[PDB]
Amino acid sequence: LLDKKWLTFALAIYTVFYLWVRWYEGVYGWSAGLDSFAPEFETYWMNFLYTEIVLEIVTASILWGYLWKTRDRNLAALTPREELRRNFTHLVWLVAYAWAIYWGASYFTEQDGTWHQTIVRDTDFTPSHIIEFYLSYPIYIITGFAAFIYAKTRLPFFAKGISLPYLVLVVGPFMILPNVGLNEWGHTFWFMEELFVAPLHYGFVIFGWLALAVMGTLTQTFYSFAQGGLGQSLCE
Amino acid sequence: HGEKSQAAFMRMRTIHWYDLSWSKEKVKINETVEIKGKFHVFEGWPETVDEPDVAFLNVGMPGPVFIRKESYIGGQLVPRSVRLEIGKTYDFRVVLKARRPGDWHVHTMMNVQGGGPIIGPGKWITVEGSMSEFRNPVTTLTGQTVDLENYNEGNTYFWHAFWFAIGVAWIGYWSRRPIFIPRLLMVDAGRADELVSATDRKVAMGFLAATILIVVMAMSSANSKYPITIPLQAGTMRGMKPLELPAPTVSVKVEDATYRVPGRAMRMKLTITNHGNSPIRLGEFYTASVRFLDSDVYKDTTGYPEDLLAEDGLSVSDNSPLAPGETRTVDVTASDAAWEVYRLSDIIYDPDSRFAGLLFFFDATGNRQVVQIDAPLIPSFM
Amino acid sequence: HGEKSQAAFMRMRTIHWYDLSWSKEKVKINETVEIKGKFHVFEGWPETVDEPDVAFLNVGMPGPVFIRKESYIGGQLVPRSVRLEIGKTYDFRVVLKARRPGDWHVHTMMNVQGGGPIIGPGKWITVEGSMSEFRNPVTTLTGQTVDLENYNEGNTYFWHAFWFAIGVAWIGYWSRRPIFIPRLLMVDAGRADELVSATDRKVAMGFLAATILIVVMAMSSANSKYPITIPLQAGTMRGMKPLELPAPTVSVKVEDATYRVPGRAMRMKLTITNHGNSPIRLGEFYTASVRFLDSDVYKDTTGYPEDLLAEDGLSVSDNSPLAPGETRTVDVTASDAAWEVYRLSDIIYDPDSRFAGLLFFFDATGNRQVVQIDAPLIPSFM
Ligand SMILES: CCCCCCCCCCCC(=O)OC[C@H](COP(=O)(O)OCC[N+](C)(C)C)OC(=O)CCCCCCCCCCC
Ligand SMILES: CCCCCCCCCCCC(=O)OC[C@H](COP(=O)(O)OCC[N+](C)(C)C)OC(=O)CCCCCCCCCCC
Ligand SMILES: CCCCCCCCCCCC(=O)OC[C@H](COP(=O)(O)OCC[N+](C)(C)C)OC(=O)CCCCCCCCCCC
Ligand SMILES: CCCCCCCCCC(=O)OC[C@H](COP(=O)(O)OCC[N+](C)(C)C)OC(=O)CCCCCCCCC
Ligand SMILES: CCCCCCCCCC(=O)OC[C@H](COP(=O)(O)OCC[N+](C)(C)C)OC(=O)CCCCCCCCC
Ligand SMILES: CCCCCC(=O)OC[C@H](COP(=O)(O)OCC[N+](C)(C)C)OC(=O)CCCCC
Ligand SMILES: CCCCCC(=O)OC[C@H](COP(=O)(O)OCC[N+](C)(C)C)OC(=O)CCCCC
Ligand SMILES: CCCCCCCCCC
Ligand SMILES: CCCCCCCCCC
Ligand SMILES: CCCCCCCCCC
Ligand SMILES: [Cu+2]
Ligand SMILES: [Cu+2]
Ligand SMILES: [Cu+2]
Ligand SMILES: [Cu+2]
Repeated sequence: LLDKKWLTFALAIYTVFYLWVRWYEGVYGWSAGLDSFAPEFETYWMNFLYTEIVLEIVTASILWGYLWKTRDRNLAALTPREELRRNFTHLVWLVAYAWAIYWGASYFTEQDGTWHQTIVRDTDFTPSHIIEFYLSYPIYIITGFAAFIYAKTRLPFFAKGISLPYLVLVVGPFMILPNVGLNEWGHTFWFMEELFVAPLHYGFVIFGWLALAVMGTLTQTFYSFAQGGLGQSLCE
Repeated sequence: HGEKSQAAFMRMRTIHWYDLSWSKEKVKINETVEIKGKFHVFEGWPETVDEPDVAFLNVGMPGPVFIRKESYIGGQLVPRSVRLEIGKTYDFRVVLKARRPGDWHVHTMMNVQGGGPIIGPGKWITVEGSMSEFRNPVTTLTGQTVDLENYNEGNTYFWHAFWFAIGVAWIGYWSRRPIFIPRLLMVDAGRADELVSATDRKVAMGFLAATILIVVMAMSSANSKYPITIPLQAGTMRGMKPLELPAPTVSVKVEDATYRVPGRAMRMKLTITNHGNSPIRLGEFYTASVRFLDSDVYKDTTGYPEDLLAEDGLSVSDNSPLAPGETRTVDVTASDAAWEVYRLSDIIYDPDSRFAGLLFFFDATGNRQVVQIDAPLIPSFM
Repeated sequence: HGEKSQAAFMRMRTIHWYDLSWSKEKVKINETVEIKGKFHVFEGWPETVDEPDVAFLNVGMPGPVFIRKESYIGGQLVPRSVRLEIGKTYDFRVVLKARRPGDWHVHTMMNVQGGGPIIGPGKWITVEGSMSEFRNPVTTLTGQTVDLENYNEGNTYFWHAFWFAIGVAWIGYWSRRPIFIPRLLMVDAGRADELVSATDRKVAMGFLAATILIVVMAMSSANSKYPITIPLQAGTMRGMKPLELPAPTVSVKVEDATYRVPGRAMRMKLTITNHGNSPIRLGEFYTASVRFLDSDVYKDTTGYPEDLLAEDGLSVSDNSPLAPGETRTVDVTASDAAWEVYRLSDIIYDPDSRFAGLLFFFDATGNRQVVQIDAPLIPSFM
């Protein structure tokens, strides 16, 4: 069996959900979403913010708790074939993390750019901010934490210790979410110019760099893949 | 749509927009709508806002639903940032061409280099038609007419696709062979020196030489075509001509100003001294995009936005005609739902509880006088 | 010699020099030459240049071929930086004393704190004699006359040579023994503790004590001699007195201005309104150190530099006398080889294609009027 169709679901769920989110923000961007003090803004974007925050907290708790509770206690008695299957599942988790990272840190971030350069931002919770800071960022954070936990709890290579590159890849992009405090603070106060390259935005930049730890993470996963079932063929 | 969130005192004391007019309220695609009016730069400019040494006359709108055909300060076109003087009154004119159908709230705004957006009154303008009918023709000094909607789009797409294809070809050339794990094992276990061998070096040399040669040839071709080019035209424009307003014949001294918390009314006591030779009457109080009118004295006919217009929102304790030379003190109350809708009541949250505004005084013959008032605004709770 | 490289529009709209005069064209060593004139700070000061809050009246020249004896703005000496006001006209006077023989291109220039050099017209001045004959005497408040060419030179040489000799003595004392490789081997192989032993420590203590004592004694001696000293005198000088020019009786409105690319001519259409009570005629157009003259109206007699002077470079379509109260629109062409020699045609490369200049209008009796014009400058290619 090895690599199964969980990868198709991993791609499709993010693609479909974010396409629907884009449709929603295209429909309610203007017209209930321009005026932050209008009653329709509360029903179409503040309610969205509340619901998405509650659902993200619940989903993160449930997913992480399930992954930690179903952790493999007897990692020693794991066959190489099962280890290969678990390595493929972890690679599917990493693919989902990469897809979520794309959607969060490229699509909706530059969408925040094109929203703020063309409207006068009315609050810290513009529809763009609700979608990007509080939906896509938590979603990719949840996916990254889940992938890290799966590696630690199913892969003997990633067990017996916390991998530094994986921890950086998982936590640095997470630090972008608390960095929103710098975004709002240096915008209301420091810098009223919409300048997307303003130093108030270098918090995203610095912690966006930590995603480069995916390189060490991926060579670690390559070594984990090539533990018992490394071949032969490769180097033979 | 971006105001009602800015600080009430900052909206009150930055820039006062008046004599605003709109040529049309409903337009077709490609039809032009003109916005005219005057703005006065308040003398008590807040220290937190940089002085309007570099300011841009902008339009508040949800993206290019209109295109700014022209914009004027004084009588001259202002496509760049301009320098404004504190205390001066300028007249402006913005010409907009409809591009996208719908109902749009169009604001005239002034962006200041170190203070952010100063949004004036916004008016709903209806656009009907189809976006596909929109044209933005322009004639260059080289004698060609192009449509700015799609000019150079094909060339941009072509060049970007070409370079993306070159990069993808490079990556795929290296990706035909196995990529990650066997190459990693070969590099780790002993010297590799086997995964990069001729003609890989020849292919890379070809890629590098072709890239440089294609860049040079494309630049030369884009220089032979379009032989006449100019850099981007930028730079703040000085010498904006302000309006030479006559000195007002009305002097007003604000003796305390209060507003109820909570409430929708603002109360102030004014000592009005009438100079000149005509009986005056208080007709309007404009504070921040909100016009409180004394309907018995003046009526608005310029189609001011209804949510910003208080037809009878201005009540004067004694608004009888003020004979020349006579001085009297009256209690003026400006009350309207707009005071709470546009969050002018939220000056209680502000770190500077001072207001500014314009009082419009009208005589019998109809000629009007504009006087500016500013004073601390004291909340009242009991 | 540093202009012709600056941006054409920046040379056009910073500072307009006019009424320039030179006392002499050829001088001897120690002889004085005086440069006089007026400069007007343009109202449309470019935003890329900091406002002339801190400005210095300098001389453009290849090193001290002259010494600046005196310099005045208004009527007062300006050895320090000064504050200038935008839109004001100031008169200046620079006194130069010849120091080095040769043919020198002397410019009057204004350095602005945050904008760099603004170079005015330059004139060739011949210096004859020998540099050895040059003297720069000055009398101090302590009652001694010194020559600034060689004053303190001996003392400076002596002290520098003394301290250099002390350092060389230290180095040579340590360099008598073998230096690099044996000492390195001794330090590496085992503890060294042998290459620095008494009386080396005694010699170093002597060097340190002698250095401190000599510094203290020299400072005390240089305080007993020259007991009266003052710090360097610095600081921007405010309150420069501008010229109180009468209000011009001529108003000019520029209706478009064009220049051919390539070409040596600039064309503009002006609407001239003559107020006052005398028939006026356009005699000069000054744009950037270049004077385009209508020879039928005015002739230059102040010895203006020939390469900057267009004697008949100004052609007016109808330069008949303009009766008072009369308004007419004429086509004015300023054409000369200077327009290309001084790269005023390179405004096509500039990111701000706007020009500024001065128009000089002369009546029958000879009294002149100065009016300032500024407008966009549109290139024409076909
Ligand atoms: C990592 C964990 C992430 C957790 C957060 C998830 C956020 C989900 C959206 C919040 C909506 C909100 O809050 O708003 C509630 C909205 C407000 O729209 P309405 O006014 O009712 O109009 C009618 C509804 N339309 C405008 C959508 C037609 O209505 C709803 O009930 C519909 C929400 C549907 C969400 C599920 C579909 C997603 C695409 C399919 C692939 C998954
Ligand atoms: C991973 C992190 C999850 C955290 C979830 C949030 C828990 C909130 C607890 C209640 C706080 C409260 O009610 O008070 C917060 C007060 C509200 O102030 P107010 O509305 O101005 O006035 C007072 C109004 N009261 C009296 C009704 C409260 O201060 C603030 O303005 C802060 C609000 C911003 C919260 C940002 C959370 C973003 C989470 C993103 C998850 C993906
Ligand atoms: C241990 C080390 C930690 C130190 C960090 C503490 C935060 C500093 C707070 C500054 C307050 C101050 O010092 O003054 C506040 C000054 C006062 O200026 P103003 O006159 O109001 O200007 C008016 C201009 N407005 C209207 C736009 C404000 O505003 C500033 O210029 C803010 C400068 C930015 C400093 C924050 C940079 C954070 C770096 C983030 C990159 C990851
Ligand atoms: C609406 C939310 C639905 C999330 C569903 C989560 C599925 C449960 C997670 C999980 O444990 O594994 C699911 C799949 C297949 O891996 P499994 O083998 O089921 O995982 C345990 C491994 N073990 C069987 C050897 C013990 O592993 C995967 O690759 C699933 C990837 C799902 C993409 C991540 C979605 C997260 C959105 C916030
Ligand atoms: C918010 C920012 C995160 C800060 C980063 C700190 C975490 C980084 C290191 C890390 O993840 O290790 C914690 C464990 C991995 O196992 P260990 O750290 O070895 O310890 C396991 C026992 N423990 C679950 C109680 C911790 O991983 C887990 O066990 C997590 C799953 C259990 C938590 C589920 C409850 C959370 C619901 C919200
Ligand atoms: C790899 C990222 C793909 C992002 C594509 C996207 O944002 O799609 C939204 C956009 C919306 O434009 P349109 O297709 O005209 O449909 C408009 C519907 N709304 C306004 C809700 C977006 O176009 C599509 O939906 C095309 C489907 C692409 C599938 C990968
Ligand atoms: C890594 C490079 C960081 C350079 C910081 C920078 O560009 O700051 C520009 C800003 C100059 O402000 P300015 O660009 O004039 O802002 C104009 C808009 N306002 C006045 C509203 C802020 O300077 C500061 O306020 C100090 C920045 C500290 C960085 C750790
Ligand atoms: C207004 C001048 C701002 C200068 C900022 C310097 C930033 C340097 C970062 C090391
Ligand atoms: C090393 C490659 C240098 C290429 C220079 C090309 C110059 C062309 C002038 C138009
Ligand atoms: C440790 C050497 C300090 C020297 C001080 C000398 C003071 C002299 C006063 C004129
Ligand atoms: Cu609006
Ligand atoms: Cu005002
Ligand atoms: Cu020179
Ligand atoms: Cu001038």
